[PDB]
Amino acid sequence: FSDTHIFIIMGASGDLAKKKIYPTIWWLFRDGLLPENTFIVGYARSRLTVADIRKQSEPFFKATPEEKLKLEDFFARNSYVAGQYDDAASYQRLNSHMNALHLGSQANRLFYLALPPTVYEAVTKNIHESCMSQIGWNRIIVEKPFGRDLQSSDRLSNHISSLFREDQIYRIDHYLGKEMVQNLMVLRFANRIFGPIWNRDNIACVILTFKEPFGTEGRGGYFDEFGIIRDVMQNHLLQMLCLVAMEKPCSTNSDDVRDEKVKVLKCISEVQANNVVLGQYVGNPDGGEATKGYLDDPTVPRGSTTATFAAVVLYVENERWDGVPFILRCGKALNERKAEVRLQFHDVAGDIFHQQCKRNELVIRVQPNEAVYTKMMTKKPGMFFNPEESELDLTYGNRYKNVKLPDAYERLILDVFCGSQMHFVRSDELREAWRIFTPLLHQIELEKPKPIPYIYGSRGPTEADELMKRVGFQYE
Amino acid sequence: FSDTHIFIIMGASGDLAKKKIYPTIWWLFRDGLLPENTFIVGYARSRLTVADIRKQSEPFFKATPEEKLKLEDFFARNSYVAGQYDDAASYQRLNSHMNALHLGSQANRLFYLALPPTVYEAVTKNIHESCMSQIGWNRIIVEKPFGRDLQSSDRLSNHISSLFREDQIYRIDHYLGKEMVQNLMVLRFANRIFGPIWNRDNIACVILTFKEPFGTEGRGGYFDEFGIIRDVMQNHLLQMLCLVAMEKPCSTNSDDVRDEKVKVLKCISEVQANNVVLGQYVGNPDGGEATKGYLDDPTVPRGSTTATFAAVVLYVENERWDGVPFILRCGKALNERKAEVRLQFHDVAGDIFHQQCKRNELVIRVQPNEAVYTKMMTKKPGMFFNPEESELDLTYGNRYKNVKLPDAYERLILDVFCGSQMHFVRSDELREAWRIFTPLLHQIELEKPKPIPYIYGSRGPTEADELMKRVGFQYE
Amino acid sequence: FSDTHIFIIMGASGDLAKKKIYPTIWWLFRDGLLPENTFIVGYARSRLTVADIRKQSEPFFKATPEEKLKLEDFFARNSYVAGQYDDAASYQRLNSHMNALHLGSQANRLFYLALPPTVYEAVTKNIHESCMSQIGWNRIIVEKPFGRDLQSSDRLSNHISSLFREDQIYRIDHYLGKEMVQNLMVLRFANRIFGPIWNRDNIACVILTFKEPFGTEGRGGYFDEFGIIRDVMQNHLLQMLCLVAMEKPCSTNSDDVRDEKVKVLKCISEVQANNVVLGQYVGNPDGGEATKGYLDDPTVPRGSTTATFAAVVLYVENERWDGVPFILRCGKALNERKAEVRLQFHDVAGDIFHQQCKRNELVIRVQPNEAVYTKMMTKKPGMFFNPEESELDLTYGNRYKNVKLPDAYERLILDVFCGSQMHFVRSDELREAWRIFTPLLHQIELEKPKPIPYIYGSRGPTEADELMKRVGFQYE
Amino acid sequence: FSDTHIFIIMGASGDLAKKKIYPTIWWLFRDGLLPENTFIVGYARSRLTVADIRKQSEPFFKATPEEKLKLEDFFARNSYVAGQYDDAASYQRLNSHMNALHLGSQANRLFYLALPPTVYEAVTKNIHESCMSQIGWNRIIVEKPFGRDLQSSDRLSNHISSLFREDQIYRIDHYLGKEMVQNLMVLRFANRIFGPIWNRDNIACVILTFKEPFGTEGRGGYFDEFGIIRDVMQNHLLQMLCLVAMEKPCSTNSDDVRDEKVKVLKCISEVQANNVVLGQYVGNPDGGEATKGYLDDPTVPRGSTTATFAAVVLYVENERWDGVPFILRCGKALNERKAEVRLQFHDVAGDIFHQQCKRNELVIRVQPNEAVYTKMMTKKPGMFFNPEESELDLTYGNRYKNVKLPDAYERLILDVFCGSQMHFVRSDELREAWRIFTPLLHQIELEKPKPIPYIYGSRGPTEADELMKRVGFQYE
Ligand SMILES: O=P(O)(O)OC[C@H]1O[C@@H](O)[C@H](O)[C@@H](O)[C@@H]1O
Ligand SMILES: O=P(O)(O)OC[C@H]1O[C@@H](O)[C@H](O)[C@@H](O)[C@@H]1O
Ligand SMILES: O=P(O)(O)OC[C@H]1O[C@@H](O)[C@H](O)[C@@H](O)[C@@H]1O
Ligand SMILES: O=P(O)(O)OC[C@H]1O[C@@H](O)[C@H](O)[C@@H](O)[C@@H]1O
Repeated sequence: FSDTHIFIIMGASGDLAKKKIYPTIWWLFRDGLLPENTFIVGYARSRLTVADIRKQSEPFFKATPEEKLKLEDFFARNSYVAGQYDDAASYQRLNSHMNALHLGSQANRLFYLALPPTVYEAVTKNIHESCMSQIGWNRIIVEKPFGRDLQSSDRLSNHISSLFREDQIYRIDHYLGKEMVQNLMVLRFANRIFGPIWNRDNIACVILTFKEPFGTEGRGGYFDEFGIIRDVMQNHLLQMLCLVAMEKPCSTNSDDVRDEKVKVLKCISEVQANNVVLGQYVGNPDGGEATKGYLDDPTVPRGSTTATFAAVVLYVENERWDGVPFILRCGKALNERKAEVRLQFHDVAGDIFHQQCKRNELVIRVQPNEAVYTKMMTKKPGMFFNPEESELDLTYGNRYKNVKLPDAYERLILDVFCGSQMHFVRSDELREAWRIFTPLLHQIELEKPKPIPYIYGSRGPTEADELMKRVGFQYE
Repeated sequence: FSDTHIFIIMGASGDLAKKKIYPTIWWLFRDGLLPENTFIVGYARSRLTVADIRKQSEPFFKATPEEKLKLEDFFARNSYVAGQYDDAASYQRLNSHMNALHLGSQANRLFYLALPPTVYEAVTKNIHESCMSQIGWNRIIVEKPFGRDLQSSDRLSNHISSLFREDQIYRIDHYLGKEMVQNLMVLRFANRIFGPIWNRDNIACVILTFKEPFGTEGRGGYFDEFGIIRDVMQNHLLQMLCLVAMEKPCSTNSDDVRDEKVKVLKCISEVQANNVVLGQYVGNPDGGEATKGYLDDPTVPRGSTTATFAAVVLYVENERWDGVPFILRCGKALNERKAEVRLQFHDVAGDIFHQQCKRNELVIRVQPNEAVYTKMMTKKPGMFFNPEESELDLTYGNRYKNVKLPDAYERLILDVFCGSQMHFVRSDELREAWRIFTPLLHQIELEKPKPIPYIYGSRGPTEADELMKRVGFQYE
Repeated sequence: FSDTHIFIIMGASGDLAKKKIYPTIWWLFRDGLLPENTFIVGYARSRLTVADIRKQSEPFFKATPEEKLKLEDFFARNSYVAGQYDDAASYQRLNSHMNALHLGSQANRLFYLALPPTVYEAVTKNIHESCMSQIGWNRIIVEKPFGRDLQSSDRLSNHISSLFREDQIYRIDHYLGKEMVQNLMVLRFANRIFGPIWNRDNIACVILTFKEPFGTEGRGGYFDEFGIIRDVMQNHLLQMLCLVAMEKPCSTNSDDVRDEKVKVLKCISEVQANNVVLGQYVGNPDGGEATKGYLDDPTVPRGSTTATFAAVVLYVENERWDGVPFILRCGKALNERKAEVRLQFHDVAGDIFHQQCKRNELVIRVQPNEAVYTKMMTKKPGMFFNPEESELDLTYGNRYKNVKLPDAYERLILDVFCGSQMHFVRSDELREAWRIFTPLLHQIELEKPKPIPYIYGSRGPTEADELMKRVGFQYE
Repeated sequence: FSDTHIFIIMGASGDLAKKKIYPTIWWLFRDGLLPENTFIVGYARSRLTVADIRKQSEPFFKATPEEKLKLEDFFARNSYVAGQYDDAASYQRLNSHMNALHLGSQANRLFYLALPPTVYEAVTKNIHESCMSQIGWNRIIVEKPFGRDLQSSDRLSNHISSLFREDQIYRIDHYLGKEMVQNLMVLRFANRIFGPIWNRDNIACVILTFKEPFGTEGRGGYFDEFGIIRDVMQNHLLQMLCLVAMEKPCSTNSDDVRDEKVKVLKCISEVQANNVVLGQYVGNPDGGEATKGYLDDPTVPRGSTTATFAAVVLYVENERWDGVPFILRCGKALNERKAEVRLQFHDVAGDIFHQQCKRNELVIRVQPNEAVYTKMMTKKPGMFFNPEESELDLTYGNRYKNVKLPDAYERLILDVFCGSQMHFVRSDELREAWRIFTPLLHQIELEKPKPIPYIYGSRGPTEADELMKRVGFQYE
């Protein structure tokens, strides 16, 4: 941490760069979390200056008047380099610009690819070919999409593998940076009270939920090509499945943890359409932005088939999980914002309360209002002896009010400086993900089934509820 | 419940009768919980009138101005009968007074013995000999002490057994009427989340705690004869042990439940002095009432040996519990009021967090501020990955604010009308209790060891803490 | 054991007395297992002599020439007393005959009732009224049938309860005296390897089997009144259910054990006809004694409905067993002699051998050729990797060859001298047994359904197999 | 399997080649287990002919007169090639000799390295450089030793990794080819009866035993350089530890299985000398070959320190195993031949048999007389109620008599043709093995402690027994 570090924002000119990456690296700098000797270098097609990037990005910093001195130090340690994405000369200028930086030939190089997936191969080759420290380490941060299926992801993933070792590749699933998501492991493996119950003997099912109350909101053109499954299920929701299901690792080292995650996936068969319900939101007449359907987006092809809601049931066919359905439910334009892990436990054996009991559930609400609670039965207070539902809760907000939770990107980026791959997608992890959904996704493309309509603002298709019931979920 | 009931307060003239029993039966009447056709009959040595009892007791009723009509109906359904406790004629007048009551020869008779233990034999014989309904049922409510040891309790208990069947005898441990105490069963057998963990594989120990911040406060003369163990441990604390430890019964019928309780006790060997630490409170110089010791009570014999604090460790030598110490800790003049069940779970197997973990605990606070919470580990919020202690809680007060909790005596008495023995001490239950402590208690009487002093307002003798540590409790 | 004991064979003149009881008490005497000072007194209607009883019974003794001295000592310690069963004078002579015996007024009195059930009340009253030692203890041995249903059994059982305390009543189920039957407890509670698996998580079902290859063989007249259920299922098979299912007791004391047995039963609902298949054997044309059906017995009413085969499924609705069917299968004139406990375990979770696995079973063969074995899977020996069925066995015969196993009656009678009720039916035990089958038995009497025919020498009705399959047994 | 295969015995001239490899490949050929179109090619320094190799090896074949036709076909499909081990020309002749073989350029090439470890690098390079099929697959079989410690093994292992992919490298631990050793997985994962008990809650320890009744018997010169640990413990015994301890894999694919094995090892800390007892055999005066010690070998350096017996205790620090000692006991010149896995289960909770119980054990005897049995408690047969030790056994010999068990090398070699790496040591597997023992082995070399003497024919040092006792083994 006494070494010089260079943080290279590739695609500096872009919106992600201006709205998220620059301010994220400001907040780590601001808070004194980065190495002392850190430089930021933007690179993009445009011919820009640090001055111009500051105008673009400084609105987004949430900067105060007492950070004026820090803000200027920060911009002092910024520079820019105009260049093209497959132009070997451009990378030459970039590499010697970096070398000209205080101890640049020594410095650890960190490349954030804030760019569309179409330039990834170009960029990763050029970086490898001409921008790599000879002394320092070189890490590369990459966002999704990682291919569109197993075949496309493999093409990309072999390219990069040919160029970089796994310990230089940091693929991002930003859910891996959320407070409650990271906390899953601690909940499970720090506590004895959650050990003996975490298996097929006690859990009737697991429900992994992703919901947003807004639709595609203008930009449904980008979405139409991807779909809800690819956008949210194959990545975020399955990451959570993995943390929920993984065996306990020997250590917290990055690859012991990821070995367990990938082991979970290897245990899961390809999804059969039989277990999938799809949905597409239509407008709501009885309601501004909610009045339009998915299709009333001008950016979305007429008569499109793309699903904005998917409910899918998976199985982890191993000793601990066999037969226990994992229900993955996701969609946009729904009744709420929520991201949630919910385990529904089995009924109690030998009931002595004449069926009045309700299944216990452990609930880890990821957002909003981060909390982890158990729904359980207690004797109805007062002059009664009938049990009733209640819950023991750890609601972050009451318990920890003062504390401010860092943003996923703040956490993750810091891990790249610190070298922790634990919270980043590995290549095997990545391909197991693709082989689980790939047959279904080709099917869909091939058979192009009409999603089930769902009115904007509802909980999604009734048929999704019907499915969950069929594999042994219980609504109460 | 359409039958006439007579509630006979034996010892009506006494303080318990005036401070607790009369007002308790008022509150059940007030709230419309008793049978419509209920009569209250006081019986005591004094020559009194309903008028006099009303003057004595009505202060204690918490009566309002809108209950004026109910208060008069209540006193209308009262009467008194002056009589002596071993005088056959007195019981004759009482029995025909009862007969003269609307359907008195039919009426179900309920006898509350609000009397010292010295008259129990006299009274129960006379009642049986001359006061028993021929048509209705006859139940008898009895409070402690039930003997002073196995031998004395057996003498009393054979007397009453000769006279009444078990289903006519309602022995009271008022702890059995507390909200959280009753709730133990529902916590355990309604929930799956507390099933798999409730055994020797997961629990390192159980701590059953009884504490009061006041001393004997003048009346240490009555206490000196009994001692903390007999006063609190042999009854209340062991009742809780039983509810904590009992196997799940087939049904909630009174005798299935009590079969399980008595089964637990049969599994417990006699306490050896080796596992007992005793204590006697001395005054605190640095503090009104706290300035005096136990011995500075004028009502307490000079140089007494009686213990006001006892810590004892027991074992339930069966499949589920073998080796798991149950720590019973009790005493007066301590740092707080608390009654509490605390299970301390074992460490987690295969720790991956470098010893930073702390043992989980499940805590059912009986009083004050009734609650049930789990102490567990959560990932330290914010930019950390180190677990820290936290808890999920169900605090009655936040969750159920509006609800008012009935008093133990309100609950129990109602059960006597309804005929539920589930919450009353059975004779076998009673004698198993005595055989567990009887050898120790005779020892004490015989060897009269000097209790360990403890300053008023402290947590009790350090040596108690030393003991708990020795059998595998962990302070953190 | 230095006291005088008198063993009173009531019904000495009868066949059971001559074929079993006399020789049984000879073998205990022969082997030096009885108290030194033991007398045998026969009592029956006939006017007999010790000489006559010796002629009747000595054939059955299996006596050798070196036991000549023991045989004469034995008959020396015999006497007889002619008397009637409800004649107060007869019991007077019997009681003073006993008194005239060396220390007879002191001697412990043991009454074996080798008599039909119709005289039980008469006999037990007279014994109590006039034959009871004032100094020694008095025990009474009683065989089935104990009533024909709950109501009749209660009448008998209240009679005897009025007269004798439970610790004087020794009701017999001779299955309780079989080597493998007694061994159940040791198998279960001595071994750790059979603890964790003994519950609803691992056992798919339990099959308790009773079979005989012979029919009623002439005496089907006595049987017609009783039926297979009453004859074998309500007693023997359910005793085995109890030993299989009971929780572990605290100690091996007689009443801790029996408390657990009766606890199991209390947990079982009344059998519904829905779970019962009945059978009656018809003759086999293709085969001496096997050529006749049940009905071709001259002693059996024409067109009788009595079942010689019953398959019934029961549930023990508690924490450990809930949902696990206990299949009780019994019948006469079947393919073999066998008495057997067979637990069929569930499939393994997360199968890695492509369905080639078979459910494990633990098997305790009670008779013939006493053994306890596990059927399990082993890698097919040789150049293979496919698992196949095999078994680990403890076959008594190979392992213990020299040892001769005492007869049930030898064991039990000795327990009556030693005072061990552990292996005898208690009154609560008895009535729980009756309430489980009583509704079904009245039904049958009322609706008189035609049993399903089954050819002599077969395994019984196909429909029985169909039932077992329906509640989750698997034939492989 | 319709392809041509070439089996290249490198070091054909050697004793292993003549005594084991040639006859092994004969027996697979003889039994029709190899591909139809198989050629055998010997290569060694000597200038030999097929004729000469046949003279050398045919004694060892166990050939009959009816295999005369098969024996000639076999030798017809043999050839030889004289060559040196680092001579590029020699490999050129070998590669074109192979090409000249019916479809040789197509044929799958199988290289058995029947050679000392000193030529491994030379040979594997030359093979890679010039002998590799362009069409067929090329596999290489390699025996131990694989380095002498982590550093030496890494040098070798990086060499070969540079040249060949893991799926071309077949490292041998011949224990992996033994019937009972392979059967471990089936025992564990095919059966439910061994699932719930296979963890730290039920197992007090595991004892992995290797013993031989003969010493080094002349060739103690080769041994002196290696030692018992390196010779037997680091490989065979730890392989068995792995099969005993591994989590259940998702599938039986080679790398799922090996992932679990290597996962076990990663969970094991480096052995501390504190847990090691070492031994060296001295002669026995009271006994031919047993009269000499290790040191009385002329081939062994005077005053050597090498251990012929090692007892070591290891821990697998994970959820399933934490705290359960794995006792590895091995040595030569001992009281017997035995290779054995023995699990000793914990005592039963809540003993009701007054300490008469003994710990249960599951025993898988690998050799001699292959068997798997459980030692357990049964009620002492006859007129007793005291439990005693007994066992349920599956003894191969009684149960499977006719069947002949193939030799480890027969099994393994066949797997190389079939392409199953499941039973071969992987590189990670290999290095985890080395890091566990490497610190201890350097210590020993450095501190050269004097092993504890042990008389030839005994069970080894008393101190080994003392150790086992200290970590919670119980001798009974
Ligand atoms: O819940 P978050 O943090 O806002 O992230 C959800 C978003 O994550 C992105 O990965 C998806 O592409 C978006 O479709 C989705 O809306
Ligand atoms: O906690 P509670 O409800 O006030 O009861 C505690 C009291 O209960 C009584 O049984 C004891 O005799 C008292 O000594 C004790 O103080
Ligand atoms: O199997 P055992 O020991 O011979 O006993 C079976 C007999 O036991 C008796 O109880 C039954 O009345 C008979 O019907 C039955 O045949
Ligand atoms: O038990 P097995 O099959 O004969 O193998 C034991 C031999 O295996 C070899 O690996 C060891 O080098 C020898 O020292 C050992 O004797």
